[PDB]
Amino acid sequence: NETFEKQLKDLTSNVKSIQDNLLEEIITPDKELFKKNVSYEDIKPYLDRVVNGESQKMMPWNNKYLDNLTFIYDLRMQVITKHVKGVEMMFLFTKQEPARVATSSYFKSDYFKNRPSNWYYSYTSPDEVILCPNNTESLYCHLLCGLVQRGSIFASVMVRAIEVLKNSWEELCSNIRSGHLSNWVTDLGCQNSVSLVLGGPRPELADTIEEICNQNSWKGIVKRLWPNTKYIETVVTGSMGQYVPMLNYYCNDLPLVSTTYGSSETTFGINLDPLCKPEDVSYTFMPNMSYFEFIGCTYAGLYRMRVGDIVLVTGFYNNAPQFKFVRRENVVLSIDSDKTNEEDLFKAVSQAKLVLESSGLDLKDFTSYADTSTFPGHYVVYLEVDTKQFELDEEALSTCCLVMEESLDNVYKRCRFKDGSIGPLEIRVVRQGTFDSLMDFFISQGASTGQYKTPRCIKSGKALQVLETCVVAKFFSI
Ligand SMILES: Nc1ncnc2c1ncn2[C@@H]1O[C@H](COP(=O)(O)CP(=O)(O)OP(=O)(O)O)[C@@H](O)[C@H]1O
Ligand SMILES: [Mn+2]
Repeated sequence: NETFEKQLKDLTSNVKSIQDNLLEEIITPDKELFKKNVSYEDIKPYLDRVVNGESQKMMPWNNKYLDNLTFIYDLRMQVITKHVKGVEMMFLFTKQEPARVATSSYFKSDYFKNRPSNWYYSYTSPDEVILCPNNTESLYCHLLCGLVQRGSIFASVMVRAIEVLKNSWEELCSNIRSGHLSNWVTDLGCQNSVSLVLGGPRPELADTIEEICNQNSWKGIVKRLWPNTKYIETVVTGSMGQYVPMLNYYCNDLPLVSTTYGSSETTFGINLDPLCKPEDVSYTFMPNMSYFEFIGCTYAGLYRMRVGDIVLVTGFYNNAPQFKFVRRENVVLSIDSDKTNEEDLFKAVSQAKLVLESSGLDLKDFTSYADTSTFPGHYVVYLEVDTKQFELDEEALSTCCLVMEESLDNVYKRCRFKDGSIGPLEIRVVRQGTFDSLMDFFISQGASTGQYKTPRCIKSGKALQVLETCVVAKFFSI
């Protein structure tokens, strides 16, 4: 609207002045002297000092979601309201926690309950289902309410949300008839609210659902159940890019839209161009939460903190700069004097999936592990493949083994070829739904549901045998 456009204009130019005002509002409870004056691994001795007892520098936690997330949600609501019409069922999760937790700090906060409710903040899933500590029951509640409906934080969850429906349909069909939530749903909120949603039986929808679901092709399925949905909202940037092409098969190729970029430290900014395809999607940063200041180059509670993620400038309106996410620092694979990171992995798997694509297969998911047990220590990748023992092509993936190697840095290839520090790259083929079972492992181990993204390197190593157990075959380079 006029007000939204006006505000968006007021955010320009935010480069220095407004960011310095926010910096002053921060500091008080000039900027040159601060710059001449002013990581969590570094802050760990300093940050853990305030946790010294339970059952104090600053006041935890008024930061972030209070003054940040609601603003973002509303503004992006108005953005998609501007770029899309007719919009005037999302998957989010909370688990049992006095500590900062995921986006669940928002769901546990009164900014969520006192949230303005119009459309964007209105959902088909009962709010009791959202906060439900049982995410397995609450997911089924989301999918049942959806089955009756007439995106998420991360993309990695979305496919799983598609996965469950693949293994379960008719149970929902019996549930809508019974008017009761499934007997194995133990949550009071889920049970009650969902039973209320079901209410009277609806065989009319049940039969046509049964007719629609049985189709032999999974191509573009999710778009059929709710055609009126214009767009998907999930992060397709970063590692989550891995999940892009799979959706387009499962969907009608409706737009995949990444609205926001933020970390545990704070929320950074939002994407101002919904017209951006997943690869060019760019996050422009907000001045109010801004620190580290600002300006085609490579680059409250926290002052001059180092974020720990890598971004590049995708361009600008010249009023404010735009940024696309590339890689994250923390994840790295190494043997001797060789650092291989997220974007090198993505490079290699991009080189690899083009080989699989020619053989009549594809790649559902991947992750990595380095084996230091035996010399030479070699790079190991775990692949889960889909056809759109049984059907094994020795050549395709043994080609995929090599095609990843020369895609990586010559550093690796120095320790690989000539000097023998590392041996031939190994690919492990895992059976169906292995990565599904693997994410089930993490959640139960104290990992957020539901904040979930698939790690591309495994240090655990308690999760390692889970992939090992499911390996169908192994293939090597050279
Ligand atoms: N849209 C996006 N694209 C790419 N990366 C993102 C992103 N949004 C958030 N992130 C990254 O993901 C992190 C948010 O949660 P986490 O991934 O669990 C932090 P982490 O340090 O990678 O976890 P770890 O230290 O346990 O491995 C932020 O550090 C941020 O760098
Ligand atoms: Mn990360």
